[PDB]
Amino acid sequence: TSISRFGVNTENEDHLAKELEDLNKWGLNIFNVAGYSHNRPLTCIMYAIFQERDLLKTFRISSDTFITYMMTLEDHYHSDVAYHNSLHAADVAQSTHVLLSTPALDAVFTDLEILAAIFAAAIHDVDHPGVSNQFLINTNSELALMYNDESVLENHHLAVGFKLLQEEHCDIFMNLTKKQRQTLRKMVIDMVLATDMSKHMSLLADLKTMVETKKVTSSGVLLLDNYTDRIQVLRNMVHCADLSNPTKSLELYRQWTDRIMEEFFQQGDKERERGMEISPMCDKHTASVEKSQVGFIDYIVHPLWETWADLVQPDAQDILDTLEDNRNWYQSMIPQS
Ligand SMILES: COc1ccc(C2=NN(C3CCCCCC3)C(=O)[C@@H]3CC=CC[C@H]23)cc1OCCCCOc1ccc(-c2nnn[nH]2)cc1
Ligand SMILES: [Mg+2]
Ligand SMILES: [Zn+2]
Repeated sequence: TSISRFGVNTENEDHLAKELEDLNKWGLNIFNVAGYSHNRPLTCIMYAIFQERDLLKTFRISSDTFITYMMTLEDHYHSDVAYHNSLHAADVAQSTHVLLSTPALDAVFTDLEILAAIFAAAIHDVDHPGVSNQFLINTNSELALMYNDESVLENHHLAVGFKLLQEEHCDIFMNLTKKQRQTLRKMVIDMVLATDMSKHMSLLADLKTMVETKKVTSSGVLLLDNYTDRIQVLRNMVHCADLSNPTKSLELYRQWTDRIMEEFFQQGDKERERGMEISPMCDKHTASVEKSQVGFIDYIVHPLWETWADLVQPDAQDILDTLEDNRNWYQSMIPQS
């Protein structure tokens, strides 16, 4: 049916399989995957990642249950949102899947930790409406009321994602022990909340101390003795994945840039209509896309990736090199005097 081969029904089994040959690579093209999955990249990639990692066997999750949860999860991403839709979530899950296999980390995490990070990635933007926390707070929106102006979206994402486990044949965690569930749940909450950019400076600071204190085994594998160190590395890992667009090949990055700006400008138009001040970045009449990308990189993406790369030295060199090449491409495109 192919639904068993890929988790989704598509006449393009062959093309889809070709794209998935790069499941374990940074250079996977999730846009193509969306094309050949009848626009269900999340269900598809998660299915592929779960097969590659043996996680349905390990946690005793029937494909029925898995595919039903993922399709529901995917339907709760909004297709009319330009950036924060299932494709982005798919990208992040797949990117996290790759980061987990970094040779300096590959031995380090339990399957339950691997499960949690990848599930977190999948859920981390579900039911995103295409506007920032701040817009939500300033418009006295229902979600901001529900969450007291604090990580309003990131809280909602977790809620929706855990809530969907209760639908008919959707409980993918049924056959974990109660203790496994509790641990997984804590780890997921921590990772998804860490995706709020208001924590970025705080994760980075912590990541930096992991680097200043890094111990390695005789084989070269990072040594992370306790839960706190482990969850610190994973929460940063999921954050890196979330901020990975500029480390991908230029072709992929430019599309991510188009989409994020499309989403910002949609927000800016809603701000204009309501007579509010237009948030920075969100005014189509005045943004420099190119300079913005370079700032993004100079102040947020590169520092974070430079520190990740120190942690896993040299296992992220190629990612760092690509980011630098992409930075200089965006630089060269800035209009001059
Ligand atoms: C493909 O391009 C993106 C991808 C993602 C984003 C995001 N952005 N952000 C925020 C948005 C507020 C303003 C900038 C901070 C990042 C989210 O919260 C989003 C939700 C979660 C994770 C990242 C997402 C933004 C992307 O580019 C848009 C351009 C970003 C510009 O950023 C700058 C950063 C600092 C400087 C600066 N200059 N001097 N000192 N500091 C100048 C510019
Ligand atoms: Mg988010
Ligand atoms: Zn995200």
